[PDB]
Amino acid sequence: FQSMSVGFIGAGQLAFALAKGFTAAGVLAAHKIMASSPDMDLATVSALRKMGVKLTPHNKETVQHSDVLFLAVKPHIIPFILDEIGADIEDRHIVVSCAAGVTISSIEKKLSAFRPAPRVIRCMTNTPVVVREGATVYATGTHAQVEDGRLMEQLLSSVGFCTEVEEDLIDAVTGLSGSGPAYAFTALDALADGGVKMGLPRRLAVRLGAQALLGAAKMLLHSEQHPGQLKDNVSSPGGATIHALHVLESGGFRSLLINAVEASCIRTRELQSMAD
Amino acid sequence: NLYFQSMSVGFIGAGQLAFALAKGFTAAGVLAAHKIMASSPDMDLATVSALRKMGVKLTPHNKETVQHSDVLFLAVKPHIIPFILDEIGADIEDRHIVVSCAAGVTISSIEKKLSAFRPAPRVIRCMTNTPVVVREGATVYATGTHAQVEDGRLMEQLLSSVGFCTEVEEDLIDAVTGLSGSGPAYAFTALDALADGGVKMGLPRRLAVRLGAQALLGAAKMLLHSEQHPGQLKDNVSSPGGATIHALHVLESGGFRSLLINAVEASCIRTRELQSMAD
Amino acid sequence: SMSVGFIGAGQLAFALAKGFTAAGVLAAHKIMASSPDMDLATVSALRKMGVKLTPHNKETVQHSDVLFLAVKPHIIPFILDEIGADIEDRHIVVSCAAGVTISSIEKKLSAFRPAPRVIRCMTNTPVVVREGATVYATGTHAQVEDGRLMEQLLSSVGFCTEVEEDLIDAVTGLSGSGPAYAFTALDALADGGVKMGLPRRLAVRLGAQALLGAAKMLLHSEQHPGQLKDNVSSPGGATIHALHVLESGGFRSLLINAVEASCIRTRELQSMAD
Amino acid sequence: NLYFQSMSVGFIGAGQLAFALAKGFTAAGVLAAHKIMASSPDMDLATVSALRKMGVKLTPHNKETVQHSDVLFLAVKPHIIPFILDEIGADIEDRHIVVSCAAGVTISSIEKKLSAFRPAPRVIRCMTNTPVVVREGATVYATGTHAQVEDGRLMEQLLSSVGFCTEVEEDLIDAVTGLSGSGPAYAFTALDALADGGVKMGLPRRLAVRLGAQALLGAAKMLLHSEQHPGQLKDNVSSPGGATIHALHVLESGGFRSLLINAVEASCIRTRELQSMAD
Ligand SMILES: O=C(O)C1CCCC1
Ligand SMILES: O=C(O)C1CCCC1
Repeated sequence: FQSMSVGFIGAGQLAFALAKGFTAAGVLAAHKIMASSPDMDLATVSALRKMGVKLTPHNKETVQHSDVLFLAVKPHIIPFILDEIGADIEDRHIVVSCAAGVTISSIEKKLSAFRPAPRVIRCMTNTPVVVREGATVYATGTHAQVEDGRLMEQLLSSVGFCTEVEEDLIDAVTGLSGSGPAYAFTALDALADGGVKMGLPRRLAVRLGAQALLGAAKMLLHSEQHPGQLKDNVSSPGGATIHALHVLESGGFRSLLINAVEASCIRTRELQSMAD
Repeated sequence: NLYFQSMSVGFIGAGQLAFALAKGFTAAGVLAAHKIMASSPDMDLATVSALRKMGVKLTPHNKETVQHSDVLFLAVKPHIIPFILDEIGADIEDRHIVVSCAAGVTISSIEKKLSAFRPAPRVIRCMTNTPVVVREGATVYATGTHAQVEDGRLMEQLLSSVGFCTEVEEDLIDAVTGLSGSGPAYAFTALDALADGGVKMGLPRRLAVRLGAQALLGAAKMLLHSEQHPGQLKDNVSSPGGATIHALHVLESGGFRSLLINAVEASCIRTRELQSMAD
Repeated sequence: SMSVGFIGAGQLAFALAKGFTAAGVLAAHKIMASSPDMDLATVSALRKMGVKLTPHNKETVQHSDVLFLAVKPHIIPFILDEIGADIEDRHIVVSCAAGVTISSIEKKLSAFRPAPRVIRCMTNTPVVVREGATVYATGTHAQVEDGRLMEQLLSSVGFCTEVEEDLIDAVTGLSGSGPAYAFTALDALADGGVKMGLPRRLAVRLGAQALLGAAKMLLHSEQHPGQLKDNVSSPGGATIHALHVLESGGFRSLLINAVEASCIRTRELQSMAD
Repeated sequence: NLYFQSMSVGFIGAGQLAFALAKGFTAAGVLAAHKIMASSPDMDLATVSALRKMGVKLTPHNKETVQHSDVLFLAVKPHIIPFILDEIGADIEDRHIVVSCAAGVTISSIEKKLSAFRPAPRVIRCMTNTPVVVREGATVYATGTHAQVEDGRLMEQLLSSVGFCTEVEEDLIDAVTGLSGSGPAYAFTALDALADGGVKMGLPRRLAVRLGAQALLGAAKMLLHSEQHPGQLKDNVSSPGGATIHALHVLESGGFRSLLINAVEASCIRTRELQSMAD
């Protein structure tokens, strides 16, 4: 539905990523998106502007334009935003919070002081929506209609994986797929360094490592097999791969990724307990 | 709209790599499965049973593969290659392009073996990986002494149908083995561990596996489609004070980057050993 | 015709006065600095510089329009008690002390005269060679010309930009303490040069030149520091081998640890003040 | 500045170093971009597009660069140097000053190759770094057997226009490689990490990169302009009980200093290996 009007409160990386993805998917026209920022001097705002997205310094204007309204500002700004534009949330609005940690309860508490049944959806998505390969989960609020969940899923499915979850899973999702791309970019940078150390040109090492990661991830998604089984299938006895896997194990490679997911999840919980 | 009507492909070996390439080529539409033949000394393999269902011609005799094939993939373990080349060396004809996929095995050693039977064998050395099974492989190749200009181009067209493919100098292939050859196993290990992390924080295992794999897929795709440095893309994910930068700190504190450097180095060095102790 | 004063005549006051006068934005004789111990080395160097000196904080307040507070943070309250009754309409109070909040300064000064004009800044010692890194936050009653004047004064001795006050403790961890990280790194790099056979004097020069040149490349490039690192390291080469050993020691994480530890200690100290 | 009046400069190799030096030299006003020639086997590189846009003459034939040049910089990987010396060695004339920038490659090895062509090749070995592109390089050079006295003076004046430059005995050069040759990469790693630290504590990435870069620049300039020991300047920054000494403790607990010593040693040792891998 290109007839949908979409707003973003916040014109940062995620607003840009989602707007880019939605327009590339054909589901929205760029000029049917409006975004607001208190800082119009950002680079993301210039890219949004170049895309044809409407830009304004007035959050109220984004709200009035919008049918689906994404909250795409830092968690600690969300209560101030709700104070500011709570009076302007209408019954027709679906309010979609993308802020890490921020609970449906806290949003509904603010918005309920104005109209009684604000339709609220909480989502955790990630920057690969920009190439329509995002990972998105969402939870529906108290007054979100069944059609609202399905509309949400349809829209976010256009830019990658999307599924409904209970809200108590979202902080963990944040630690896994929300922060996940950054772990991968770190990994890809390091793998390229290892390629370069062993004699590959940087450009080729970056390409090969990224292609290797894309292909393996795709294999797993399209396989009913355990990742341990796919790992077994790669490594011939006495061979190069199993030697590399040993040195990963000796440094506690697996545990570092578990540490990461946990640290991001826990911090996400602190961002909310800091608020409440 | 690529298709090789004249080309008969054979695999010496019917294991994981031969399966992956034949599945990729057939899914790409570039080869009919019935125009592919694979040989193996063990017809009781699951990969062998899977190639059957695809329609691949199977035989226990490597000489049959060679007689049926124009493009000949050596998909056996490196230490088996010399015995293979001794076995079928007298069956190599002018028409054959021998594509070795064995890790570490040099063009020099293959040409020396085959040249004892017939001069000017056309040899191509290849490092590819298992994601060719989903047409997202990463493949490099190096052309031998007697490989014609059309030979490498033909191999690039074919291997491009199942993922990234480019020509390299042969002395890069051991390093590519360490990076993209072994790379999928690094990723499978990472995805298992990330799923463990998701489970620890309360996600169901199936969802954690799906989300972690989607995250890696999307990130890798972002980088392939971006002109930006992976550090710059990393910067765009992490909000100041946020969850991501906290998690990045704990990766750094464990030397995460150095473990991946360590791995590429270890695989490449083992690959060089596999050769150096062959010859 | 601007009069600048310094409460405290230690390392930071000398650094700023030296930078300001080397910059040509202030005459040394228009600068006054007060100290409870006129026998510090920093006092002699300010004297030799042409700065006016005194042991009366009240004389400095009376002398100047722009008043820098360059004492240790636990002294700021006792300085504000001592001179709060002498702050005039004309005064801009610029606190350089780590952690001390605009709120707490305005509260002490407001007991004597309403609407004190207060600026909080975080700078560092390289202002002495006019390559400092300075941020500042404007107080409740700072006029708009106060901040712009502040940025003009401090841009003459390095980078200067306005920040929200809640960023300043982090800046302290990064560019406030940063020169000490860099001096530690330079000492160690020189040790590495000496171990590999270089004379100490040459190793210190080359290591310092390397860090300066790389810093300037980054400041002047639109590119990411990762991308500039890629450009240094040829495949299989010496640099990528050295980067591996830094990575195996968690080099990056130690620098993150440092910025965090300094920021957290800055927050800790202010909460002890509260 | 009579050295540079009508002096022509050539680059064998058009990679990062050739661009940085060419950009540095032009920005200093010592050479017009049109008086600089560069050769590269692959003109498909980015630096070759950047250089071409500078008004710099490119060519794929190193013999063209040799013919067009007085001072000839060898800016190719160390394993290529003896291959280049064989290619253009008969074209090296008495007028040429051959300035090798390849890490590890010894004056002796270059002179031995070129001495078979003409008896007294003028050879200078150089270790510089990428900040010559903003005229803040760190350069050392050693003069060869047949370099005339003006050659070393000419070399010093040229490289002084893009940063620090001093003559050294050649046996120090591998160590300088480990320190200031590789050093900017250490700084870029450090700056990326400091910026991550700033982001973790709530700073926007852009501001954190700028603040971290300015802190390093200011501290380096401070040390260069001070007669004081680095530890004394460190002491001046740290207030008792304060934030800086707390941060320095955590650096010390991770062996921060030993990592930098490790780095200089590792690069120096790798440089020595790249020399001995040649001869
Ligand atoms: O706080 C953060 O870093 C966002 C939540 C997951 C992705 C970014
Ligand atoms: O081998 C290398 O990496 C070159 C020598 C110093 C910087 C690059």
